[PDB]
Amino acid sequence: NDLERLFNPSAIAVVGASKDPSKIGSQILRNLLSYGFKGKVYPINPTADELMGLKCYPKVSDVPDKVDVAVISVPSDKVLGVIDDCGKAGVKFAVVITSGFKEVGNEELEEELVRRAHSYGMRVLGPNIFGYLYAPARLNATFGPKDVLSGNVAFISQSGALGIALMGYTVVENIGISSIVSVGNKADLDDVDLLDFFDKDPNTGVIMIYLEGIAPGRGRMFIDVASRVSLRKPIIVIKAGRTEVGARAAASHTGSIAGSVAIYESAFKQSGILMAKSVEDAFDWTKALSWNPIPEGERLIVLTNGGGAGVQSTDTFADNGIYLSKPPESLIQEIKKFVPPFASFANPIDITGMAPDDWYYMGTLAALKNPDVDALTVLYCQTAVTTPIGVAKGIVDAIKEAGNSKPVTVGMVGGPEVAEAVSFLNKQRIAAYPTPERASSAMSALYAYARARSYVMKSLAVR
Amino acid sequence: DLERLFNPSAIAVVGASKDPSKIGSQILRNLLSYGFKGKVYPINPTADELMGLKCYPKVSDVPDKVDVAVISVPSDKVLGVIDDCGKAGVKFAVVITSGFKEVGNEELEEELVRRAHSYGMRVLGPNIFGYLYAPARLNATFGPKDVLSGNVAFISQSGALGIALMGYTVVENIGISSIVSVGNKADLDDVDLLDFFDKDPNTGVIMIYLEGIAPGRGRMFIDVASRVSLRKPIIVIKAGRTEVGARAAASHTGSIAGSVAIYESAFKQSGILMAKSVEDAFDWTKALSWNPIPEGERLIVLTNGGGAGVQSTDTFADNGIYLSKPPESLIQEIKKFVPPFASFANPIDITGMAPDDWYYMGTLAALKNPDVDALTVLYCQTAVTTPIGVAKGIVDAIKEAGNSKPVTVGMVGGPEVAEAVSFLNKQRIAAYPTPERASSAMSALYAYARARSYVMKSLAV
Amino acid sequence: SRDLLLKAKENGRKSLLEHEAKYFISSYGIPVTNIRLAKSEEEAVNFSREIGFPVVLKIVSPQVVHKSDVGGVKVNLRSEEEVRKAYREIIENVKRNVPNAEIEGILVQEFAPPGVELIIGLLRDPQFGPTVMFGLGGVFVELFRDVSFRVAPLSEQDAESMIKEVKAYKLLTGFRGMEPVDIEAIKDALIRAGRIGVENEEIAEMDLNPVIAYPKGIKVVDARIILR
Amino acid sequence: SSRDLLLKAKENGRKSLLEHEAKYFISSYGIPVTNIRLEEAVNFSREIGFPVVLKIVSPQVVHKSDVGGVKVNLRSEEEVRKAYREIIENILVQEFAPPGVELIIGLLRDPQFGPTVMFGLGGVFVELFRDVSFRVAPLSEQDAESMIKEVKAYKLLTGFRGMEPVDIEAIKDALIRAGRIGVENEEIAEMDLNPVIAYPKGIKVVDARIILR
Ligand SMILES: CC(C)(COP(=O)(O)OP(=O)(O)OC[C@H]1O[C@@H](n2cnc3c(N)ncnc32)[C@H](O)[C@@H]1OP(=O)(O)O)[C@@H](O)C(=O)NCCC(=O)NCCS
Ligand SMILES: CC(C)(COP(=O)(O)OP(=O)(O)OC[C@H]1O[C@@H](n2cnc3c(N)ncnc32)[C@H](O)[C@@H]1OP(=O)(O)O)[C@@H](O)C(=O)NCCC(=O)NCCS
Ligand SMILES: Nc1ncnc2c1ncn2[C@@H]1O[C@H](COP(=O)(O)OP(=O)(O)CP(=O)(O)O)[C@@H](O)[C@H]1O
Ligand SMILES: Nc1ncnc2c1ncn2[C@@H]1O[C@H](COP(=O)(O)OP(=O)(O)CP(=O)(O)O)[C@@H](O)[C@H]1O
Ligand SMILES: [Mg+2]
Ligand SMILES: [Mg+2]
Ligand SMILES: [Mg+2]
Ligand SMILES: [Mg+2]
Ligand SMILES: [Mg+2]
Repeated sequence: NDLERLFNPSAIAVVGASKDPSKIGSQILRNLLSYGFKGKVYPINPTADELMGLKCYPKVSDVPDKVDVAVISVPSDKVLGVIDDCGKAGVKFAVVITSGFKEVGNEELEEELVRRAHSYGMRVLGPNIFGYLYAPARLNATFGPKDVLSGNVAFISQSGALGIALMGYTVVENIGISSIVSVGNKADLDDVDLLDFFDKDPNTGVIMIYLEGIAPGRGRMFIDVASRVSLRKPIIVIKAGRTEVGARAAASHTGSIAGSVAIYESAFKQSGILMAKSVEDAFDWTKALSWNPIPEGERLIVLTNGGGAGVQSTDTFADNGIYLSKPPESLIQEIKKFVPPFASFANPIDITGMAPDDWYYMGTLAALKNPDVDALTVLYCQTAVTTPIGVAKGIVDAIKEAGNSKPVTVGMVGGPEVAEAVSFLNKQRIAAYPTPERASSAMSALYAYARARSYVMKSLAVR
Repeated sequence: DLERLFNPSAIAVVGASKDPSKIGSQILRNLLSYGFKGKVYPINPTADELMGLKCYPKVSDVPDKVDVAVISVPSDKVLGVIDDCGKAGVKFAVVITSGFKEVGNEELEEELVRRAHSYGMRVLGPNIFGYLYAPARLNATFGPKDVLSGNVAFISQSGALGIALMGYTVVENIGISSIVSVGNKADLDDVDLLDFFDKDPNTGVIMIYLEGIAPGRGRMFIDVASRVSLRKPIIVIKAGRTEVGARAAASHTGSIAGSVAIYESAFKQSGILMAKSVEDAFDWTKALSWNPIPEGERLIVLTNGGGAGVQSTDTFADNGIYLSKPPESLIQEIKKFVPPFASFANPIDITGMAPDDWYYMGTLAALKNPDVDALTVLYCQTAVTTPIGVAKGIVDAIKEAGNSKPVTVGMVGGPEVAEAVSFLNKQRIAAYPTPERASSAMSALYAYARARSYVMKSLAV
Repeated sequence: SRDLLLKAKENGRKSLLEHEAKYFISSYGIPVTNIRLAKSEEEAVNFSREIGFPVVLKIVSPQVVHKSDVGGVKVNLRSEEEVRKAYREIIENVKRNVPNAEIEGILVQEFAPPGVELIIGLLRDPQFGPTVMFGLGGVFVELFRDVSFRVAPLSEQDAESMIKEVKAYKLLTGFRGMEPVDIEAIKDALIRAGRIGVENEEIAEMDLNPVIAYPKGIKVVDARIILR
Repeated sequence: SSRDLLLKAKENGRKSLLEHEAKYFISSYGIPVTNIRLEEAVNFSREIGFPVVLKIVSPQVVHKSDVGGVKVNLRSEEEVRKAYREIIENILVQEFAPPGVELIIGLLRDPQFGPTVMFGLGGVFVELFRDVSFRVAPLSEQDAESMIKEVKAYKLLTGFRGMEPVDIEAIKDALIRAGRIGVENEEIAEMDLNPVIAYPKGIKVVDARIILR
């Protein structure tokens, strides 16, 4: 159904808040206020009459207001009591922070929790989650970091410890977040439901999911939804547990060689999903997918001042099934107006090590404006002839003057000054990386997504 | 013997100028800046003084036996300088100059080597950015002024990428013993340099960016690299991994065999670790530089988060490493402070509420347990903890231990974690911002252990 | 008959006999080597002529997992007399090698000339449900494990792409000057296999192994259907 | 000296060795080969033992099987005599190799490393699976042992489907000796031992191909 009021509630109740700040409920309440929630926040605590300068009630039903969401941070023994109260209060969503359910064995209690919640016509997020965040609503209902950079990335984590850590890690890697959602035990609401919402959310342009696994009988629906979504918005999945047990020894060859890992990979392929083997890859690709349109064709140009970096790039592209073709003659001529005759035009276009900053501007600009160029990867190796920041501003200026939107990724290699330059570029929403391989991998992600989308389109082709 | 090359008493810089922007002048400034103790003799036709040093017009006019001459003059003038250095008795000519075989001029390069050999002197390059040797406070390049001191020797066939990476070592906290640019490889090549670094006690690790080797040199390369590998790990970044179109030969062997597949096999026989990326090369180098090799497969992973532990396990499996059950002694030793719902399947999950102290105790317990050969420590930033607190705990635990077991660290989180990782790396503890990279680093240690085993067997009498 | 799965389940059966599996597969439009179940030497001869020579004979016992090992299989029988020889030889072979073994009957089936051996599988996953598998079949299936998977029902794209992705795909486009095999027949078989999965909830695993692919059309040589 | 086969071939402008010459030359290095001899056919057939195989030896031997110039599994004098005359319209006798694990052992000249040995499952589907391994000669026992364990099909050699495991040591010895041939003989450009049947005890080179330069 609809989750609009979960991410954009008028009123939220933090059950479990305390005078004691060290308590998780209190951490959530502090984040809620610090992050700047515009709606009403109702601390709920038996004895406390006031918390964080807010009128604290002992029960949700005692609240003189239509509560949309209840964040629950009480012991597992007391969760059911609170679920009943939220029910009669007409709450729509219960965000159960609490642990000690299916993950620890008590699945009996978990199914009971869901049944009661459903009885009152209200959904359950979790349990065993660190909460969720929604930037467009200035909503931080987690006990993670106070803040994140604003952007169009939605991140859904099945893992809590890693989920919360990664929440902070997005800041370091300059990834702009629209939403953070912990799904934990996936008792009721899951990735399918959240995918539906993010499909419609105009604030979200990329979705990243840390997935340990899905519930039985839910896979077909996962594919049906994810494929639809994939046509408009890229979905990156970090599949946790992708190492087969091996040798099933079943009553058939199919039973014996077929493994859940290989089936998940196929399901992801059919859904137009990109599968990442590592957090670094996931973040590298997310960044490029968030800041670039998909390439319209295969006319990818690599531009480097170093042959060595150019070869690393070519090897990496080839590993991803991307092979560079001869660049268009129009571009070659356009570049030969300032490049020496002993430069290369085999693609990567080697403009030689002695190239000053100015050539990076002209080369990038020529490439981007050229109607026979679909994409551009720019590689730079720090030399004394140049300044990293000079090269960086050249690239940025060229992108502005091009006045178009063609996917660009940048790779820079060097010391502290290059590190500063890469950060500079990333802070301007230009996908830059400290090595040629990572830049080329990011570009490969853009093409991988293009190919994924094409897969889905073909399978949906009206015969 | 290249002892005189890396530890020269006197070095000349031909091509230095009043003009600072010139390459020779950059080299001269780096030589002084880095703190070379030997004699430095700027060579220039007109200049009488450069950088406050008595400048001569020719090497032969220098009142001192010069060991090395760094040459930064145009190609057409190189041969003349070579003859001068010959008459001066110079042992090594480091030719910065370009415009030789790499642009088709095979004739000039061939002649260059011939004359140099006529005087009994070796040639480095041409088409190089120079070389550095930290033990001698020698920076004969026009790259960055400085590098961190350490036991890594980096040899680059590529100039642009070589210089760039030289700067990159600082950012990734890699301690360098030596940087050597080999460029066109006209005379001295990777084989010769490997032979020197084999003996050099200042070098414990060797990293090579390799585009290719000269025909009829591969067997020699394997012979030398295997023997080096017996004691010192060699990492190679092979430029050009993409197989070219299959040849239509007169046999199945000729039709199937490709140069790439043979290069991989040659590296295998040499006990060399092949890196597919610069990033991998630097991560592995760091871990190999700061850790002993594991003596057995008893590898423990210790995490406050199951998610990170799964990412670790997946990465370890991709590298043919599988975690066993941890020793019972360690389990009980740890159970003294962890909650009962913790996991001990390995990765030993000490749960998310683990505070800083538990990382010191868990790490120490593991490292002292005689049935543990290696430890990877994973940490996910939670409000319960401080990354720096955890970092200090790990550092202290290692100090108290015998430092005899390899350790890698993976930390995930915000700016504080970034600072914590830098803190650990600046103490020569291999730390990384993701569990996958920490586990890849550990896998590099095991890969080399297996590589050394391979070589030991193949060379076994 | 389509209801054969039902009858098997009601009889507490966890799997279908080769001939039953083949009837059931054939009723979905997947080509199969014509097969009959003989319960006498005479029925065997009759079925041998009704099928056409050369023929193949297989014992049908629950206590005989690996037939070849006990000499429970006779290949390339060209004449009535040769068939009678084989019929008796198999019976006596089984009694000596495994006396306790009960005999259900003898399977007479058309002989399949050599060709590209493929495997087509069907597995019920807890998450995604009916899933199709494709790849090199034969005896060396598990050795290379050169396979691909797709969740059913399969689009033409799914079936077409899961064929091009396996390394051995080269065999199907003419290898060693060999004539290319019928890929369309394979695609159709894959799609139909998917349908079997979707429509028959009682099927846990299915093995079409080997499936010989020829320049024109294909043939299921042996099938295995595991119930649940 | 076995070198005389190479020299004689070179002076006759021959860029390759005839099957029987290749087999003699390989055998002189200690690699097992199906024994060969050059009415004459039948006599050697009895000297070799049945069953035997006959292949025409013509200047142009492009694809024999296609031309029907080879007769397989000859068990009797009369049956042998059929082929000796019969193939002609379409005197080298060869031992028959019973079925077994088909392997390939190659030797190629790389520009960088020089003599290189190849190994892997042979037969007709060699290049298709391309399941092979390479090692630069000379090969240590470690090199030979490892390049065998590396190929995917290695499982065939350790008993598969109840099949009997093959002689791995024989294969290793053959590989090491192959490497030695490469190092010691500069006039050899390429060499192809295909197929090489591996049995539970020992191995046998069924067909050999030596390309000169
Ligand atoms: C939920 C959890 C955090 C609560 O632990 P806790 O804070 O120590 O719980 P408490 O015993 O203090 O009770 C919660 C507070 O709410 C109050 N409370 C209890 N039941 C209540 C109810 N029905 N209505 C309102 N308030 C209630 C308690 O009085 C207490 O406040 P106090 O200071 O006034 O006494 C804990 O059980 C848990 O699950 N921890 C793991 C967290 C985790 O890892 N989550 C997943 C992230 S990945
Ligand atoms: C070698 C090279 C760097 C020299 O460049 P350059 O400094 O502009 O060349 P110059 O002609 O100005 O000569 C440099 C100085 O040496 C002096 N010089 C010339 N011949 C000399 C000789 N025989 N002895 C001593 N000094 C000599 C020149 O007078 C000049 O000094 P000045 O400024 O006082 O007049 C250049 O030829 C080149 O190849 N550049 C690129 C090389 C490269 O990329 N290397 C690989 C990096 S990976
Ligand atoms: N219709 C047919 N045409 C030709 N050969 C056939 C055949 N049916 C069976 N065979 C041959 O007889 C052998 C024995 O058949 P059988 O079905 O008992 O075992 P198998 O080798 O197929 C493995 P499994 O028993 O698991 O199916 C097959 O391997 C094949 O070589
Ligand atoms: N001695 C022998 N024992 C058993 N089978 C043999 C044999 N000699 C040949 N064969 C079989 O007969 C087939 C045809 O023989 P032949 O050697 O002429 O062709 P081929 O397939 O090897 C082409 P090429 O000789 O160019 O490699 C072989 O592929 C092999 O299967
Ligand atoms: Mg260059
Ligand atoms: Mg002196
Ligand atoms: Mg945990
Ligand atoms: Mg069968
Ligand atoms: Mg042959």
